[PDB]
Amino acid sequence: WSPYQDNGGTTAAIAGKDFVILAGDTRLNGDFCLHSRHDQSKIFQLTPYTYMASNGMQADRLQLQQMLKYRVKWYKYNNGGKVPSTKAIAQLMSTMLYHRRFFPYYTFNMVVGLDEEGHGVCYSYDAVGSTEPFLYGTRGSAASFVEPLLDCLINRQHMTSQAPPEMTKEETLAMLKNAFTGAAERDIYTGDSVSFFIITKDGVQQESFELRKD
Amino acid sequence: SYDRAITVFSPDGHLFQVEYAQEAVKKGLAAVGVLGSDSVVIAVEKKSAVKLQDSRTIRKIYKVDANIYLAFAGLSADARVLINKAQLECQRFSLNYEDTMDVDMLVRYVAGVQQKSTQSGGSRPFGVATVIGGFNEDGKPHLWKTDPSGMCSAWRAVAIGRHDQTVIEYMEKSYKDGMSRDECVHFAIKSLLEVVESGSRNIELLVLQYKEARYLTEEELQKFVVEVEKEREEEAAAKK
Amino acid sequence: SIMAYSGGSVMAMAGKECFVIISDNRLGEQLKTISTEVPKLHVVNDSIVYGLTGLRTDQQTFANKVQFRTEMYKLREERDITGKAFAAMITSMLYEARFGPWFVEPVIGSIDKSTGEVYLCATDLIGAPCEPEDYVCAGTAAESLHGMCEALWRPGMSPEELFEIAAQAMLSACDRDSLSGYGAVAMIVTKDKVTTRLIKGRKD
Amino acid sequence: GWDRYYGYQLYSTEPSGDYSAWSAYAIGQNDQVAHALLKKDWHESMTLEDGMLLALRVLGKTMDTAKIDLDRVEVAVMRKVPASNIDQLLDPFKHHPKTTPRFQILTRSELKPHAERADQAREAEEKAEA
Amino acid sequence: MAETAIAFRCKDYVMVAAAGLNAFYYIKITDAEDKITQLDTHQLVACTGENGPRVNFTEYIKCNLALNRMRQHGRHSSCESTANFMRNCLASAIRSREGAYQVNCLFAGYDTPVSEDDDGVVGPQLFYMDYLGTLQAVPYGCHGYGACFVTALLDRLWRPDLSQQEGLELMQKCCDEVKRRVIISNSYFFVKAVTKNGVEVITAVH
Amino acid sequence: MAETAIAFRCKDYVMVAAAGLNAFYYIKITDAEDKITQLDTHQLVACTGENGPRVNFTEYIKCNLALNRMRQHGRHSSCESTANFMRNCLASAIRSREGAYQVNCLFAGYDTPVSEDDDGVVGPQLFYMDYLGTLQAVPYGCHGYGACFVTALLDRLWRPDLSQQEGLELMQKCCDEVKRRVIISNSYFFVKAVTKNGVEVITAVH
Amino acid sequence: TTTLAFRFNGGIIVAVDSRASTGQYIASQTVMKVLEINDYLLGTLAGGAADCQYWERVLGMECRLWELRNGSRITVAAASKILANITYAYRNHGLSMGTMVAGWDQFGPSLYYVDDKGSRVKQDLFSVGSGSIYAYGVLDTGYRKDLSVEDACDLARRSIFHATYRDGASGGIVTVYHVHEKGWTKISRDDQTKLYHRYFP
Amino acid sequence: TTTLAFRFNGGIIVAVDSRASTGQYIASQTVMKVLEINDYLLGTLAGGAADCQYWERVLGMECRLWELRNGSRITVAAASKILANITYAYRNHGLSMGTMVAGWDQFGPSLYYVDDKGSRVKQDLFSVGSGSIYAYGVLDTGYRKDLSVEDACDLARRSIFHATYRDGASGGIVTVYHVHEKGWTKISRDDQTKLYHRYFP
Ligand SMILES: Cc1nc(C)c(C(=O)Nc2ccc(F)c(-c3nc4ncc(-c5ncccc5C)cn4n3)c2)o1
Ligand SMILES: Cc1nc(C)c(C(=O)Nc2ccc(F)c(-c3nc4ncc(-c5ncccc5C)cn4n3)c2)o1
Ligand SMILES: *[B]([O])([O])[C]([C][C]([C])[C])[N]C(=O)[C]([C]C1=[C][C]=[C][C]=[C]1)[N]C(=O)C1=[C]N=[C][C]=N1
Ligand SMILES: *[B]([O])([O])[C]([C][C]([C])[C])[N]C(=O)[C]([C]C1=[C][C]=[C][C]=[C]1)[N]C(=O)C1=[C]N=[C][C]=N1
Repeated sequence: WSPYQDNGGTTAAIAGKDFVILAGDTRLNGDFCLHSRHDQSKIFQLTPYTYMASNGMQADRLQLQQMLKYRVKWYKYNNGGKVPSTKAIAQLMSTMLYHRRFFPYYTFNMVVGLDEEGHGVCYSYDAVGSTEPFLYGTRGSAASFVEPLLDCLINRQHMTSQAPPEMTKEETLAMLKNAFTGAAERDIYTGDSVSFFIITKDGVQQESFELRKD
Repeated sequence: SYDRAITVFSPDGHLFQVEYAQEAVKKGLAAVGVLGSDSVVIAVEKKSAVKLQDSRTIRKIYKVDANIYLAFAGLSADARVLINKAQLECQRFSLNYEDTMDVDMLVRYVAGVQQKSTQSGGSRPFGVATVIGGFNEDGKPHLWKTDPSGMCSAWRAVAIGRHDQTVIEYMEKSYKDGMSRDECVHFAIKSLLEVVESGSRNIELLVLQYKEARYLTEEELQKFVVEVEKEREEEAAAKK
Repeated sequence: SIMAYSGGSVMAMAGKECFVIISDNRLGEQLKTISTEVPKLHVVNDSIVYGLTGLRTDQQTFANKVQFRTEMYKLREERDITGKAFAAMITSMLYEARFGPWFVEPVIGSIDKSTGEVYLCATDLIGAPCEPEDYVCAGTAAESLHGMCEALWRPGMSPEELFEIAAQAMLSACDRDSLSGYGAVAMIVTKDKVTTRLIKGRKD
Repeated sequence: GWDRYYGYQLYSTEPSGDYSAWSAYAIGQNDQVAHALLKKDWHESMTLEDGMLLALRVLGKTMDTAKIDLDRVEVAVMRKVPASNIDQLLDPFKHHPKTTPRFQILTRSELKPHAERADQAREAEEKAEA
Repeated sequence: MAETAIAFRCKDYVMVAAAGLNAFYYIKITDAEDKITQLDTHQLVACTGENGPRVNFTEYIKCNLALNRMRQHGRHSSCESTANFMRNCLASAIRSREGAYQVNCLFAGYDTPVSEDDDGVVGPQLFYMDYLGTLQAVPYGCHGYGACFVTALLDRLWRPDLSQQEGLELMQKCCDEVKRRVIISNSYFFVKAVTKNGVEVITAVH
Repeated sequence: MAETAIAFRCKDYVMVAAAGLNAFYYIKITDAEDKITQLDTHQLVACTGENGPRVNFTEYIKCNLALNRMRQHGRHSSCESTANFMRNCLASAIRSREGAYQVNCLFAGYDTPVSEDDDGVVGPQLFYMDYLGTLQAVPYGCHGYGACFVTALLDRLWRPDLSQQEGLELMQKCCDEVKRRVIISNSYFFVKAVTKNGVEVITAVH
Repeated sequence: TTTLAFRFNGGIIVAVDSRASTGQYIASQTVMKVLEINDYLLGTLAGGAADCQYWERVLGMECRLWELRNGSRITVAAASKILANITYAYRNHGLSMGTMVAGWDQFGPSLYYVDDKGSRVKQDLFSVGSGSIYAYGVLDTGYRKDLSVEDACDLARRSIFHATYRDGASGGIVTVYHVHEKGWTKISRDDQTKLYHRYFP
Repeated sequence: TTTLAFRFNGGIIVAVDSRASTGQYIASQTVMKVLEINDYLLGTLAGGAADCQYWERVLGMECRLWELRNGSRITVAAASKILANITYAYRNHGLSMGTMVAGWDQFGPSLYYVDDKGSRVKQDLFSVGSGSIYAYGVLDTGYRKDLSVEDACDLARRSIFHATYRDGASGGIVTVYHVHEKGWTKISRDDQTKLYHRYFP
């Protein structure tokens, strides 16, 4: 018996000027079977402006989502109802991944939220909490498909051409569908349906999208 | 274990076990220290010339650090336990920080131990008051004073022990700021023989300089007492 | 192995009204000589002399705990420790640390001052008591000493002729062992006197 | 006891944690009396036979007894004897000192030559009283 | 073991020498790092090993000798009392949680009479030690890779009646042999000496 | 790997340098052993490795170049034909009974026109090799522990138009860096050079 | 990682890359490998990414608590001894971190170096990381104590570059700092690919 | 086993011990560490006792068959190359032997050394075995090329002795040979215990 197990799936996020698009496919799978196709336990809401979006092991995912859930509640009780920012949550994430360094979580995390200025910033983590603010991020089994793809079309590097204007919410969303329709073709542990979260200052809207079932 | 609350409050907001620990210091031997420009002197009472005491001369002012020395007043058994906590703290400091300990750091530790015994179960306060003097790594002479309540404060001329207020109100109207070395030893003698009897074998004075500490012997102390004894005759002649 | 790290062999024989004890002079680290003038014997009183072999770090640490316990025995009980009480004392010390065991093998020789009975004892590293009436031996050359001591011993020996057998048994066994040698230091002891002799050996 | 740091030492111990070094001291009944009698005659360059005769003579003063009795007096001396248990052969690189200190307690055969010198010294200061 | 320590005692001095090399698996960090820690005014120790346990063992030994001089009114303890305090820290660490100190050291000192009643040792002291807790008083001791080159050199040339200059040119032969056969580049050797007037840092032999 | 080989080619010469250290696990056997084998009058190879396979590989290569000059009437083959014959012996030995050669080598040479119909290479040749059978023509190649110290040194200072003296003082900087950072004592470096007049043993840089 | 730093007549210059690779995959390219401890200290990063960012944030907490209690700045001889006692305490716990501290205390400059095993050394010239062996040969050739401020910034920026060019675990954006008596200033911040067409046009 | 041989102005002096130990038990004390190959060559033995005595008996057969076919003596450069090609052929077969060949051919002397892995080196000064590291430091201190015949016999007998005194795997009876132009002569054969009361009376 081994107490670690990879449950597939991928999560990707692209942050804009006053928004973040956050996505993650709904597909749970085990040893060689397919457990489910409708797991919503991959992206978790902490505050109305900051989400966490983790994947890897499904059992240690649900435990990390709850300990993150109540450290926000002790923050809210001890500060007079003040909701924590993205920078406060993502440093809370970076410490708790190191407090369990010798029996760690088999999760790979992304804290996704808005700034105090309103701009969206995504963070990424290893298994022990190496953080960095960055404009996008892709974790999971299909990370090596999508993270070079997001390098080629967001940074606009190695292309002798002038810069396009700033990406809207719609042109970011239609871009991010081209990655999950690309990861459903070439990765066997990825893709039944991907759920898009659009975090704006006037609440969050939620969409769904269909991928290949095989 | 036994941890019943001993140091409690009075119906007038006083701590009885602290006010009664200060009374044990007011019967202790008087110790006077003044602050100069390049030197620190501290003089203690050194109970008597017992003639039965050992010919090996016993120091009253104890060494705590290389540059920080300490003199106390109160119960001599409580003060020995207090200093072996402070002598253990200097070797905790230069094992975790690779530095010589400042004078203001050691006094905040000893005052932290005095206050910690005033808020424990089964513990009475320490019945000692200390005068701590020493230099930093950059010169800067210092002189400190802790009470049994645990309050640290740095002074320009300090006196503890029996007749606490008697010396301090005397040497706040005769203190000259920025003395030399020979003026400090002369000023510590004339403040200490105000309280102790006129004997010459019951003063133990010490001069602190930078990386050089010199205890005064028998015959060197005879030179400074006579210069004080001839001047206090002039001070009485100035009154009449 | 850890037991043959430092080198050194200690043995003892029993005579009529006397016993001998003899160690070598070598200290080492598995092939190389660290010192050439180091005995392994220890004397606690005028009746008991014991020798330690094994790991030299444990040869000094255990002998400090023995001297801590032998001198505390003389303060509590107003008397010198006897041979049967000393051998049963450090038998118990090697059994308390049975899972973290000391790497010593004490070779105890003792005698009664008033009666004249010799008492030999050689425990293992885990404290196994064993009292032969003829001889005891421990160390790296211990397998060579059971041949030398058993083919040369007889029960009725004088103190002068028991030394001659124990000395030729130590040296002939250390000429076949490459972790023991460099002379030998012996100690014959009767009811009346203690004589300590240093013996010529090969400097190889 | 003797150490190599300051030689022969003598200490008191109070039931409060306080101690003090001394050259002569008294604890028990009439310790305030026996301090003054030791203060009247103690000098630096004093031998052990002059110190043991000082020790027995002040002991008879407090319990007001001429002809000091040996059944009611216990003595013990702390001096250095020549070292006998030196074993240079099993310790080749260890140095042994020449003389070692030995705490001992005198018997009745050892204290009778010293108790008959303290009453005579009391008798020597008795013929010159009037 | 890559760095050697060489020490020999004579009639009125103890020479020590320790190569000041510090490396990172093949990369020379330093060439002049002092590895002979001055414990007391008449005592020093030449520890070898990696730089992790070597500082943390010597600072624990040095601050406890100084603490035992604070609590004992500035009375300097003997060299055997310091050496037996050292191997107590080696022997209690091989049976502990944190593990054994990987330090090999040579203790050196000179015994002076602290008072007129002291009739102890007058001569010099030199103690071989180990990482396990072995302690041995020895005429000369050596650690490192080049130890076996120079221990048999001191079998040939060491004499108990060597002078300050004759033992100074012996240590120069001790340093030139390690430069000749050992593949590890030991170029600067930090020669110090303990005499009746304290320690002294010899500039000539390097 | 304990011994370094440094080689760089320029407009009309190829410098080589190989430390002449031979050791037995920490004991310096030699300090002057020639490790740059003169294969032909215009070709040489600077092999590194232990002394077992290093002689037996170079003697097999050298005696077969000489045999191919016996059977072909003294006609000297090109430097690429020798280098491709060498890596055939490395690559066929990693899949054999006796095992792989543990030799790392730098081939060097100068191409001269053997007749009037030869219109091949005129310039110098320098080939990096490996123990597996990797072959790469390179502007400068380095082996050993100190290779990474000096390959980034030649990233800084090497120029294609260096002269005989300017590349001679560059190789002196190459030898002084290995003495400065590598713990392995490389003191004598055997600098040779291949020019249009054959090989030459440079005495100055050591 | 190819962090280096050296000490000269005029202060201390710290120079890093910005690349974090988890083997043969490059995780990131904008990693800050200098955690400024406060406005007069610096700390560097090599080895494990989480082991460095945790304990130099612990080190930045013990330096701030020093100034609150004692009212004065912490020295660098006390700052590394905090980091070395932490590191030696966890030497059997498999940590991987190699960090330099650099700062201007009241005794001038000092450039220390702490292992993951409790070592602390005091020199004027270091280069740490997997590609540091490339950064020594170009730095030891051109180092001298009395360099100017501009030439030592040029020697540091050029010595990072020749190791980023050769090591697979090094590269990105070369960041050069300068520790003078008033604190530290970020000198330059430039890409390694842009820096290739300056040094070899 | 401690075994050395050196080259000087006057020939080659070979000096050995005579001890064979199986770990901590000493098997024998009269082992001839020098196998004379013929009346102008020598060969020493170190490492495995059977691996040396076999292949230096094979080497003594290939040197005798050389003289039968070619009518002349074999050189030392051909004699070691026979032993080195044998040794390199069995480098994966776990052999343990380290041997020096020494002799006077028509080109003066030459002193070689063959591993168990196929190496062959040409120097003037060797010391092989487990206790060789003790025999270097007393020999490198007192070696020079123009020693006399008696002093170089004294330096070899004294350098073996300080290795037998310190190493547990070396000892016995120090055997000193001398290779001059007419062949070899057994100089001395003396016990190590008798040799202690000569050098330290
Ligand atoms: C004074 C001094 N002189 C030198 C030469 C040094 C030094 O090098 N000290 C040092 C200490 C601890 C470390 F942990 C490291 C260190 N740095 C690294 N950088 C990158 C990778 C790595 N990265 C990606 C993939 C794979 C690997 C192996 C690994 N390490 N390990 C370096 O110190
Ligand atoms: C040019 C040169 N420089 C040096 C320093 C050498 C050298 O040392 N070459 C060498 C080669 C092959 C060997 F096999 C040996 C060799 N000698 C030995 N003697 C004794 C024991 C032994 N004995 C008893 C018990 C246990 C052991 C391990 C083992 N060995 N192994 C030595 O060559
Ligand atoms: B430098 O290259 O060492 C750099 C270190 C810096 C960010 C503190 N990063 C890395 O290369 C390390 C390599 C490594 C060393 C030791 C163990 C494991 C990895 N990479 C990371 O730590 C890493 C891995 N994945 C994500 C983020 N960081
Ligand atoms: B000397 O110690 O190297 C000696 C030289 C030999 C020519 C007599 N060798 C031995 O003593 C070896 C030691 C050894 C080395 C390597 C592997 C195993 C053993 N011993 C023997 O070969 C041996 C075994 N049994 C009897 C006699 N000799």
